[PDB]
Amino acid sequence: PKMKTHKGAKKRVKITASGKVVAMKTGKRHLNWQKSGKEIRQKGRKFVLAKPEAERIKLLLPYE
Amino acid sequence: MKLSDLRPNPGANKRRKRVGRGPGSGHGKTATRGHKGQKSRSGGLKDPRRFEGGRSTTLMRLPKRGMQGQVPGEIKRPRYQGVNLKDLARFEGEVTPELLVRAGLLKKGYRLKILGEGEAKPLKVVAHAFSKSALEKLKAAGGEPVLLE
Amino acid sequence: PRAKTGVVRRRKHKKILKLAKGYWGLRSKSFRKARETLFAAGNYAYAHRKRRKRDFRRLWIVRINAACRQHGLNYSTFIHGLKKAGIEVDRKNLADLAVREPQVFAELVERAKAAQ
Amino acid sequence: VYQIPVLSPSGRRELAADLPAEINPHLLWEVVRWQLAKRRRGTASTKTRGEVAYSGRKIWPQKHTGRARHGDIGAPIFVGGGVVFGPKPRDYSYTLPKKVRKKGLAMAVADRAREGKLLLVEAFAGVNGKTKEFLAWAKEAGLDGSESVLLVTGNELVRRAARNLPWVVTLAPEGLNVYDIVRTERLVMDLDAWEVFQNRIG
RNA sequence: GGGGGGAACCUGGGGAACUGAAACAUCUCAGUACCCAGAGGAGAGGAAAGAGAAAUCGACUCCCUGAGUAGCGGCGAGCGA
RNA sequence: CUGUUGGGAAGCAGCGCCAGAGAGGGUGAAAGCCCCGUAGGCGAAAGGUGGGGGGAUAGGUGAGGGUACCCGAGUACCCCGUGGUUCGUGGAGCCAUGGGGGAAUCUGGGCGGACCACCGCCUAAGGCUAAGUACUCCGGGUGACCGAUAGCGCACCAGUACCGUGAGGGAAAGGUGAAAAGAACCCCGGGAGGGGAGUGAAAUAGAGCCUGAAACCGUGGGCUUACAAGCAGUCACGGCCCCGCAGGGGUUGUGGCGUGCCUAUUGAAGCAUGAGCCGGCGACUCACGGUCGUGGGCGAGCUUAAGCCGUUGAGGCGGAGGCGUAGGGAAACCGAGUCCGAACAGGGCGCAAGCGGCCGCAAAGUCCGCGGCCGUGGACCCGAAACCGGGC
RNA sequence: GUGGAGCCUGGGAGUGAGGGCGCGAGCGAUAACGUCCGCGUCCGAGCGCGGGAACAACCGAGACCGCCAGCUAAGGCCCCC
RNA sequence: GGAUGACCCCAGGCGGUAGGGGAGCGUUCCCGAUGCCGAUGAAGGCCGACCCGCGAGGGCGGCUGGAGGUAAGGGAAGUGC
RNA sequence: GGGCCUGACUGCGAGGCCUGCAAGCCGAGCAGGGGCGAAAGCCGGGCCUAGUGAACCGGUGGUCCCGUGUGGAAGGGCCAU
Ligand SMILES: [Mg+2]
Ligand SMILES: [Mg+2]
Ligand SMILES: [Mg+2]
Ligand SMILES: [Mg+2]
Ligand SMILES: [Mg+2]
Ligand SMILES: [Mg+2]
Ligand SMILES: [Mg+2]
Ligand SMILES: [Mg+2]
Ligand SMILES: [Mg+2]
Ligand SMILES: [Mg+2]
Ligand SMILES: [Mg+2]
Ligand SMILES: [Mg+2]
Ligand SMILES: [Mg+2]
Ligand SMILES: [Mg+2]
Ligand SMILES: [Mg+2]
Ligand SMILES: [Mg+2]
Ligand SMILES: [Mg+2]
Ligand SMILES: [Mg+2]
Ligand SMILES: [Mg+2]
Ligand SMILES: [Mg+2]
Ligand SMILES: [Mg+2]
Ligand SMILES: [Mg+2]
Ligand SMILES: [Mg+2]
Ligand SMILES: [Mg+2]
Ligand SMILES: [Mg+2]
Ligand SMILES: [Mg+2]
Ligand SMILES: [Mg+2]
Ligand SMILES: [Mg+2]
Ligand SMILES: [Mg+2]
Ligand SMILES: [Mg+2]
Ligand SMILES: [Mg+2]
Ligand SMILES: [Mg+2]
Ligand SMILES: [Mg+2]
Ligand SMILES: [Mg+2]
Ligand SMILES: [Mg+2]
Ligand SMILES: [Mg+2]
Ligand SMILES: [Mg+2]
Ligand SMILES: [Mg+2]
Ligand SMILES: [Mg+2]
Ligand SMILES: [Mg+2]
Ligand SMILES: [Mg+2]
Ligand SMILES: [Mg+2]
Ligand SMILES: [Mg+2]
Ligand SMILES: [Mg+2]
Ligand SMILES: [Mg+2]
Ligand SMILES: [Mg+2]
Ligand SMILES: [Mg+2]
Ligand SMILES: [Mg+2]
Ligand SMILES: [Mg+2]
Ligand SMILES: [Mg+2]
Ligand SMILES: [Mg+2]
Ligand SMILES: [Mg+2]
Ligand SMILES: [Mg+2]
Ligand SMILES: [Mg+2]
Ligand SMILES: [Mg+2]
Ligand SMILES: [Mg+2]
Ligand SMILES: [Mg+2]
Ligand SMILES: [Mg+2]
Ligand SMILES: [Mg+2]
Ligand SMILES: [Mg+2]
Ligand SMILES: [Mg+2]
Ligand SMILES: [Mg+2]
Ligand SMILES: [Mg+2]
Ligand SMILES: [Mg+2]
Ligand SMILES: [Mg+2]
Ligand SMILES: [Mg+2]
Ligand SMILES: [Mg+2]
Ligand SMILES: [Mg+2]
Ligand SMILES: [Mg+2]
Ligand SMILES: [Mg+2]
Ligand SMILES: [Mg+2]
Ligand SMILES: [Mg+2]
Ligand SMILES: [Mg+2]
Ligand SMILES: [Mg+2]
Ligand SMILES: [Mg+2]
Ligand SMILES: [Mg+2]
Ligand SMILES: [Mg+2]
Ligand SMILES: [Mg+2]
Ligand SMILES: [Mg+2]
Ligand SMILES: [Mg+2]
Ligand SMILES: [Mg+2]
Ligand SMILES: [Mg+2]
Ligand SMILES: [Mg+2]
Ligand SMILES: [Mg+2]
Ligand SMILES: [Mg+2]
Ligand SMILES: [Mg+2]
Ligand SMILES: [Mg+2]
Ligand SMILES: [Mg+2]
Ligand SMILES: [Mg+2]
Ligand SMILES: [Mg+2]
Ligand SMILES: [Mg+2]
Ligand SMILES: [Mg+2]
Ligand SMILES: [Mg+2]
Ligand SMILES: [Mg+2]
Ligand SMILES: [Mg+2]
Ligand SMILES: [Mg+2]
Ligand SMILES: [Mg+2]
Ligand SMILES: [Mg+2]
Ligand SMILES: [Mg+2]
Ligand SMILES: [Mg+2]
Ligand SMILES: [Mg+2]
Ligand SMILES: [Mg+2]
Ligand SMILES: [Mg+2]
Ligand SMILES: [Mg+2]
Ligand SMILES: [Mg+2]
Ligand SMILES: [Mg+2]
Ligand SMILES: [Mg+2]
Ligand SMILES: [Mg+2]
Ligand SMILES: [Mg+2]
Ligand SMILES: [Mg+2]
Ligand SMILES: [Mg+2]
Ligand SMILES: [Mg+2]
Ligand SMILES: [Mg+2]
Ligand SMILES: [Mg+2]
Ligand SMILES: [Mg+2]
Ligand SMILES: [Mg+2]
Ligand SMILES: [Mg+2]
Ligand SMILES: [Mg+2]
Ligand SMILES: [Mg+2]
Ligand SMILES: [Mg+2]
Ligand SMILES: [Mg+2]
Ligand SMILES: [Mg+2]
Ligand SMILES: [Mg+2]
Ligand SMILES: [Mg+2]
Ligand SMILES: [Mg+2]
Ligand SMILES: [Mg+2]
Ligand SMILES: [Mg+2]
Ligand SMILES: [Mg+2]
Ligand SMILES: [Mg+2]
Ligand SMILES: [Mg+2]
Ligand SMILES: [Mg+2]
Ligand SMILES: [Mg+2]
Ligand SMILES: [Mg+2]
Ligand SMILES: [Mg+2]
Ligand SMILES: [Mg+2]
Ligand SMILES: [Mg+2]
Ligand SMILES: [Mg+2]
Ligand SMILES: [Mg+2]
Ligand SMILES: [Mg+2]
Ligand SMILES: [Mg+2]
Ligand SMILES: [Mg+2]
Ligand SMILES: [Mg+2]
Ligand SMILES: [Mg+2]
Ligand SMILES: [Mg+2]
Ligand SMILES: [Mg+2]
Ligand SMILES: [Mg+2]
Ligand SMILES: [Mg+2]
Ligand SMILES: [Mg+2]
Ligand SMILES: [Mg+2]
Ligand SMILES: [Mg+2]
Ligand SMILES: [Mg+2]
Ligand SMILES: [Mg+2]
Ligand SMILES: [Mg+2]
Ligand SMILES: [Mg+2]
Ligand SMILES: [Mg+2]
Ligand SMILES: [Mg+2]
Ligand SMILES: [Mg+2]
Ligand SMILES: [Mg+2]
Ligand SMILES: [Mg+2]
Ligand SMILES: [Mg+2]
Ligand SMILES: [Mg+2]
Ligand SMILES: [Mg+2]
Ligand SMILES: [Mg+2]
Ligand SMILES: [Mg+2]
Ligand SMILES: [Mg+2]
Ligand SMILES: [Mg+2]
Ligand SMILES: [Mg+2]
Ligand SMILES: [Mg+2]
Ligand SMILES: [Mg+2]
Ligand SMILES: [Mg+2]
Ligand SMILES: [Mg+2]
Ligand SMILES: [Mg+2]
Ligand SMILES: [Mg+2]
Ligand SMILES: [Mg+2]
Ligand SMILES: [Mg+2]
Ligand SMILES: [Mg+2]
Ligand SMILES: [Mg+2]
Ligand SMILES: [Mg+2]
Ligand SMILES: [Mg+2]
Repeated sequence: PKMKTHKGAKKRVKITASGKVVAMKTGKRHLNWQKSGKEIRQKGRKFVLAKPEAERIKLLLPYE
Repeated sequence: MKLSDLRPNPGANKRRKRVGRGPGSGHGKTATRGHKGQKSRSGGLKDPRRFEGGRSTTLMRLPKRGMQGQVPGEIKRPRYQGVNLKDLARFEGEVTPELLVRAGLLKKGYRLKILGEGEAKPLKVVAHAFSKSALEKLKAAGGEPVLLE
Repeated sequence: PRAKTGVVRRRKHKKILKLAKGYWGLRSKSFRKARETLFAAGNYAYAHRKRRKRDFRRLWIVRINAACRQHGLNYSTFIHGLKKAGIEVDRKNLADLAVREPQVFAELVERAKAAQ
Repeated sequence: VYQIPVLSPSGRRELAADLPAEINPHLLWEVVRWQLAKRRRGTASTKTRGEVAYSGRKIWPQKHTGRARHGDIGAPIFVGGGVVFGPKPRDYSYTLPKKVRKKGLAMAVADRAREGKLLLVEAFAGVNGKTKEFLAWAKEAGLDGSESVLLVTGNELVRRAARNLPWVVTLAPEGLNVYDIVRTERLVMDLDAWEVFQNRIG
């Protein structure tokens, strides 16, 4: 049968133009009050995943 | 050029790897699975694309971004599509949506919008909208933009 | 379609067994006991060819020595005469000489006796 | 651009045709593979251990019998039981690209012409559906059947006398195919047959 | 007129567990296996109190596509128009 | 048709003919022309079918006004408990209904995802309806389907013998030859059996019957063996035996060397696993989907699915749809940029894309074939203890 | 320094029980064919071969095939040899 | 070297378990076949001290057997104990 | 120890340490609006290395991005906690 896309993956990750995988930096969902402004802000930026894990994630989104 | 001349090109039909067939062959006995463990067993190994030993999987430690939407459907609404200027060089005369579709340029059922990467050939073009800077290269290169509906 | 066994098996078995006539018990009669004996034979061969070189050497040298005794010197000097002089007759040959050419051998003893 | 020896009911001729300059044998092979593939039955079938007539029942207790552990006699390792990866009925047919099938038909004829063993004919003289007639027509035609003939025309009359002969493969013209061309030695087509074939490579 | 039978196939009334989730309880297996009723050469459905954004289509059934899309989901495993 | 070889022509030879029939199968072996057929045509008094054609009947068919009589009740609808849906209480509608409350009859009512307004779509609480769809007990057709440990459990008097109180389980077992010509009669024998004889092409085709392997048992022959220590072999030399005419083959006296196979393990000759021996079955696959590679086709394009037509081992059609040509952003939205931002800082994710004089050449991409892998299925094969269901 | 070196990108893996030895330490008892690290090596996979009586890892030495040729290594040169 | 793997000269590498890559042998079936071998003997079986191949093998000869077998080149797998 | 103050910032971030992943760590410089100082300048908490908890579900404050035919609204998103 058709493979199914991992919905959890499609909700967390993005495939870029050139193949990279992209996600949101972890560690500002809570416990924020004491975290530095430098910390709090750097956790905005999307980050690129390291290839072996990115590549694995990729196989989970067959249709994109 | 008869029947015993019909013959596939050099390796466009490889033979197949045949494990389980004696020593010399290279993969007999274990038949390439090495020795024991889950991954030997007739069955797997669980999904190598996400299972991480029982650990919290490297995917699911990552957060979730933005609207996932919810029941009942997706909102249906005006979908667009980008066709450039560098594309319309392959025409002369007027250019319309449905035309552009047939050209193998436009995905049908999306409202064409013209965006200008390139050079505007003296033309009349009919888009559902124009990227502000396609309007530019196009007008002043002697052409006529038709914002249609 | 069914590619059944049919004849292949009987033919390798008939093979290895014929490779093994002369053997004791089922080493000549059972396929797998023949097959097993033949693994043995194989390496006993490959070893024993490499062995038989050195084997003969030993034979000759023991004769050679026995000859140089008969003219009052040991093998191990006689082969330093022959050396430092210049004679390069190998010992298949020395052993041959010394058996069936006593005088012709005696010469060499002498030139070896000398070359010291 | 090729010269087809047209057989005129008044002597002879030569035709332009204009076929591929270039023979690709691998494409020929690909197009023939497809043909005999798609035309298989796929009717071999065996029963799997779970499709056999036997009882699902353990044949003696696991431990302590002294014999080896067994499930039920449905199992492949027992004489009787289902076979392992059996043939199961399937569909070898596939959808070879349309272009590739065209260039096949182009190349095939193109080769037969290039060898001289093609021949376009206008209509068949003394032959109204009666073997010995055709047989004798073919005689005046330049084929005594020491070489095989692929023969094309929509004309049940002609190809009817022309059936039954060893050296003749009959065809209608919409049914021109590349196995059949290569299959034979000598193509003797025909003019509307020729236009259906020409209506094709376009 | 009914009653009983009939390889599957169909509709209805009921309806599991192993298994999956590398444990497990919501979830999965699955409205599956199976019991029972009934109908037939098929069976069910069927002439809009429909659909759902086209100021549009126009009974039902079945096929391909839509689409593993929209979504559903201890937002897990998976499920899925 | 004739000749020839052969037990036997259908082989081989000479000379011919038919083909809308050179599919197939038989006949003492290999037959277009001997047999059964094949192509092509022909056929129903009776029974059944009869969706095509013919006929007949039930059946059907106007416009404006007025009135406000009718338009499916314990129903809508609202609330509580569930179910169905992709929808697991969710913003939770819709359709179905167990319990309570309970209408209206076109200025009626249900829906368009809480609800309200608007703007729409439809007429619920009565019933019937062909076709296109599913199946295969049966009958026909066809196999890059099996050939008696296979294929159905069953080629055979098999759901049998047998096993079980029962539900239930469930076998083995095909072949003489062309033709029974199935061995008269004779002799040893109580017979079984055999020896002559007789048939046959063949009788080590003799019914325990084609072929007739291997383990296993025997008779005969050559070498060898009773002071010898062994994973049974190997190397070397010699003897005797056979084939032959400086060469071989067989056997083994003496010497040298030498710790079975498999498996599992740090490590096994191992006193760790399995195997009495032979034979025959016995384990990495298939489909759909991914991702690479690969041989080809086409190239800013590539490609059809289901189906329609054609052929019955002929291919064609069909552009619905799919991937590709633009990205960035949760999104609106913008676009060679876009996002974050007050920034026209700076960053993140993007765009710059191959060689000559339009062509070529090569390809981005896509389609098919093949090969390696992955995901879904039992997914390399045998294996539980158990769980659940209906029955006995 | 041209090597079965290295770097870049992809395809397929197996492994994630190691053991002995030398040296440096912890643990143990200045015990263990003991345990745990570190640096090396060899066995694993070189139970192929010479030495060590025999004998995975100690010394010699990395076995493509053949030779009734030659030099050597460790270790040996009184007989077994 | 020469001229597009024709074959010669030279130098070098070639222990190997898990495992990766390569090149081949054979079995059943299909196109090749309306063909071709075959009772002057098919497949199968039993010998061989001969021939080719590194090898899996393939030839060739004798006995047995008594009606089948099937090439060059390709294809497909219920393919090797 | 004293005076003044709140940079215990907002928007970013070249280049690194570290590392299997995911995290952790350091940081000049530009812009906005500031603190202290006459000035050069220094301030994005604390002499430094511990005082911590990924996702998921939900709360609250803003933003006013989506809003299931339209206007809203229910509910979601982004930012902060
Ligand atoms: Mg994203
Ligand atoms: Mg959290
Ligand atoms: Mg938050
Ligand atoms: Mg898609
Ligand atoms: Mg894309
Ligand atoms: Mg293949
Ligand atoms: Mg291979
Ligand atoms: Mg091998
Ligand atoms: Mg390999
Ligand atoms: Mg190996
Ligand atoms: Mg084995
Ligand atoms: Mg492997
Ligand atoms: Mg594997
Ligand atoms: Mg094992
Ligand atoms: Mg292990
Ligand atoms: Mg493993
Ligand atoms: Mg498993
Ligand atoms: Mg979404
Ligand atoms: Mg067969
Ligand atoms: Mg087999
Ligand atoms: Mg024998
Ligand atoms: Mg012997
Ligand atoms: Mg040796
Ligand atoms: Mg030596
Ligand atoms: Mg010397
Ligand atoms: Mg059964
Ligand atoms: Mg049964
Ligand atoms: Mg069963
Ligand atoms: Mg049971
Ligand atoms: Mg037991
Ligand atoms: Mg036992
Ligand atoms: Mg089991
Ligand atoms: Mg059985
Ligand atoms: Mg069976
Ligand atoms: Mg395929
Ligand atoms: Mg014919
Ligand atoms: Mg025919
Ligand atoms: Mg022919
Ligand atoms: Mg039901
Ligand atoms: Mg129950
Ligand atoms: Mg479980
Ligand atoms: Mg448990
Ligand atoms: Mg438990
Ligand atoms: Mg479900
Ligand atoms: Mg009934
Ligand atoms: Mg029907
Ligand atoms: Mg019906
Ligand atoms: Mg109605
Ligand atoms: Mg949610
Ligand atoms: Mg005669
Ligand atoms: Mg005759
Ligand atoms: Mg003849
Ligand atoms: Mg015919
Ligand atoms: Mg013949
Ligand atoms: Mg015949
Ligand atoms: Mg007929
Ligand atoms: Mg009224
Ligand atoms: Mg309710
Ligand atoms: Mg529900
Ligand atoms: Mg619900
Ligand atoms: Mg829940
Ligand atoms: Mg709901
Ligand atoms: Mg409503
Ligand atoms: Mg109710
Ligand atoms: Mg109701
Ligand atoms: Mg009302
Ligand atoms: Mg309602
Ligand atoms: Mg309602
Ligand atoms: Mg509606
Ligand atoms: Mg609404
Ligand atoms: Mg409606
Ligand atoms: Mg009504
Ligand atoms: Mg009604
Ligand atoms: Mg009805
Ligand atoms: Mg009905
Ligand atoms: Mg119907
Ligand atoms: Mg079926
Ligand atoms: Mg057959
Ligand atoms: Mg049977
Ligand atoms: Mg048999
Ligand atoms: Mg049976
Ligand atoms: Mg039967
Ligand atoms: Mg009984
Ligand atoms: Mg009984
Ligand atoms: Mg009879
Ligand atoms: Mg008596
Ligand atoms: Mg008698
Ligand atoms: Mg007698
Ligand atoms: Mg008798
Ligand atoms: Mg015989
Ligand atoms: Mg016989
Ligand atoms: Mg018998
Ligand atoms: Mg017979
Ligand atoms: Mg017999
Ligand atoms: Mg017998
Ligand atoms: Mg004897
Ligand atoms: Mg004696
Ligand atoms: Mg004594
Ligand atoms: Mg004696
Ligand atoms: Mg001893
Ligand atoms: Mg001898
Ligand atoms: Mg000996
Ligand atoms: Mg020796
Ligand atoms: Mg020994
Ligand atoms: Mg072995
Ligand atoms: Mg073990
Ligand atoms: Mg152990
Ligand atoms: Mg152990
Ligand atoms: Mg190991
Ligand atoms: Mg023992
Ligand atoms: Mg054990
Ligand atoms: Mg043992
Ligand atoms: Mg074992
Ligand atoms: Mg026993
Ligand atoms: Mg066996
Ligand atoms: Mg595989
Ligand atoms: Mg299959
Ligand atoms: Mg693939
Ligand atoms: Mg071009
Ligand atoms: Mg096309
Ligand atoms: Mg997007
Ligand atoms: Mg903004
Ligand atoms: Mg930028
Ligand atoms: Mg090209
Ligand atoms: Mg390409
Ligand atoms: Mg993979
Ligand atoms: Mg299993
Ligand atoms: Mg229980
Ligand atoms: Mg019960
Ligand atoms: Mg290397
Ligand atoms: Mg290397
Ligand atoms: Mg490296
Ligand atoms: Mg592989
Ligand atoms: Mg470990
Ligand atoms: Mg350890
Ligand atoms: Mg260690
Ligand atoms: Mg180590
Ligand atoms: Mg070590
Ligand atoms: Mg230890
Ligand atoms: Mg120690
Ligand atoms: Mg120690
Ligand atoms: Mg070894
Ligand atoms: Mg090593
Ligand atoms: Mg060693
Ligand atoms: Mg040992
Ligand atoms: Mg040693
Ligand atoms: Mg030693
Ligand atoms: Mg020396
Ligand atoms: Mg020394
Ligand atoms: Mg060499
Ligand atoms: Mg070497
Ligand atoms: Mg090697
Ligand atoms: Mg055969
Ligand atoms: Mg044929
Ligand atoms: Mg034949
Ligand atoms: Mg002949
Ligand atoms: Mg005869
Ligand atoms: Mg004969
Ligand atoms: Mg024979
Ligand atoms: Mg026959
Ligand atoms: Mg053949
Ligand atoms: Mg072949
Ligand atoms: Mg098999
Ligand atoms: Mg202060
Ligand atoms: Mg501040
Ligand atoms: Mg940086
Ligand atoms: Mg990092
Ligand atoms: Mg500033
Ligand atoms: Mg300042
Ligand atoms: Mg100041
Ligand atoms: Mg200042
Ligand atoms: Mg600063
Ligand atoms: Mg969770
Ligand atoms: Mg949340
Ligand atoms: Mg809000
Ligand atoms: Mg709005
Ligand atoms: Mg709205
Ligand atoms: Mg709100
Ligand atoms: Mg912020």
